[PDB]
Amino acid sequence: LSKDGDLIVSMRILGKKRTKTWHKGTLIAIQTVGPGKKYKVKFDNKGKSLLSGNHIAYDYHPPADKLYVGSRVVAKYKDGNQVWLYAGIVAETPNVKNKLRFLIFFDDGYASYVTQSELYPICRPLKKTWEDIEDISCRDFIEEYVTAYPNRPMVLLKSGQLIKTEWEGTWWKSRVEEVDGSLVRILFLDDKRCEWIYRGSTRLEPMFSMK
Amino acid sequence: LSKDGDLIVSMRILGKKRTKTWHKGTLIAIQTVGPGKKYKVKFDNKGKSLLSGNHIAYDYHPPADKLYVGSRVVAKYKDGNQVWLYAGIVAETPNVKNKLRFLIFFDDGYASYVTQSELYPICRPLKKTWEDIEDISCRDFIEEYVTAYPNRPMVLLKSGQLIKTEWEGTWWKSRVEEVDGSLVRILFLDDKRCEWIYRGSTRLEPMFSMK
Ligand SMILES: CN1C[C@H](Nc2nc3cc[nH]c3c(=O)n2C)C[C@H](c2ccccc2)C1
Ligand SMILES: CN1C[C@H](Nc2nc3cc[nH]c3c(=O)n2C)C[C@H](c2ccccc2)C1
Repeated sequence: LSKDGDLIVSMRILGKKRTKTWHKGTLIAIQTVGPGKKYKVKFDNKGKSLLSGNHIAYDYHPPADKLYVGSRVVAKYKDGNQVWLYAGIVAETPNVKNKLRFLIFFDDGYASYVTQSELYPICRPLKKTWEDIEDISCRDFIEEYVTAYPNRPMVLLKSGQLIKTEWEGTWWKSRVEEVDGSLVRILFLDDKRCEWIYRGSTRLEPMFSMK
Repeated sequence: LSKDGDLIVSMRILGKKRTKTWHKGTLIAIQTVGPGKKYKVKFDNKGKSLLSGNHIAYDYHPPADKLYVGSRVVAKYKDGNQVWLYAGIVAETPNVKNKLRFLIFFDDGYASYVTQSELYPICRPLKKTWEDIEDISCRDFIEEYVTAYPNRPMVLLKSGQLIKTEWEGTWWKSRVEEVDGSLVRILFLDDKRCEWIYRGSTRLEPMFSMK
């Protein structure tokens, strides 16, 4: 083979490394594997991988109209000075409440608002898009979320409010610093760490109790 | 069965999640699979996994006089405020030149110096400790390094030195800001990012060019 749909050897493409971050390279071969095909990527950053269609993504930003709740995407994550690419699911499309942004639920349970220009469409997602989410607890939340979807139980929080927030099986004293749409920035008082958290997460005590 | 050496059911343990970070939990079972045992971990946070012995670690910091170049460990990784647990290989043990710290080569190719109180020992490492490193470029680097060991080819670098440093397939104009033992802090100029890098890495042009 040399083409499969719009996947064509020598094209630029994004590929998921075994580390779970995604990296730019070139599609150097396509390979038939039984019923379907696999896609061989040579990474700009030196390695090579033979990948299924749901572990590559196009090197362009999608049009924010083909994005729906449940869409499989790769999104930029800004860990301070570095920027990484990581997979997730579109949880919210742009609107007035979220200030015309996309809410992304990443495959490791993190959540963040991003713009169309920080997103890449996965080439061949699965029919049920959450089924290649490796972490089972995250996969299950996504499946419940997308299935209930328009239903989205959240907790009302106000800046300064004192609550307990879960982290690593412990409940910690914390304070609400800020609310941005469906997220809340939480300050943990013991170690002064901050963390953005979906307002429907049971890690927030008022959400834990409501349930 | 409920015992295997000092792996005993109801003990506290660290287990490796499918996201590649490690989390505290409880050993709730031991299961025979093929020729060996797997270990069922219920995580403090949420979730359960049936893990092989090299994907669990003890809850305590190891006796410094038990750690060697090649030891398979879990180390604390500090993103400023956040702390994660991530698997790696001891590349150096404490000495005068490294300010009595352990140098850790993590499984995703990062390197940092840590103290004994930031380490946890993997319960059942492979005979060749690198053989469960998933990223093949990192694996091959660590095999060569551990196999070559007291041989430690590095480049010498001075504060202020201008060099090219690789990042994602591109060589960027950069500067040596700091030397700390076997690591150097590089300032990428085009976009101002700082990054710690092992002085034996071929991402440093002088090393890439060493012959
Ligand atoms: C998306 N994902 C975000 C992770 N960061 C994060 N995950 C959770 C989950 C709950 N809370 C937090 C939280 O606060 N943070 C900061 C870091 C991760 C990463 C993987 C590999 C290389 C660099 C980065 C990428
Ligand atoms: C050890 N590993 C380090 C990664 N960070 C990193 N890796 C490389 C590789 C070359 N250069 C850098 C570099 O500069 N950084 C900052 C982040 C990663 C992580 C995974 C999941 C959740 C939070 C964190 C842990």
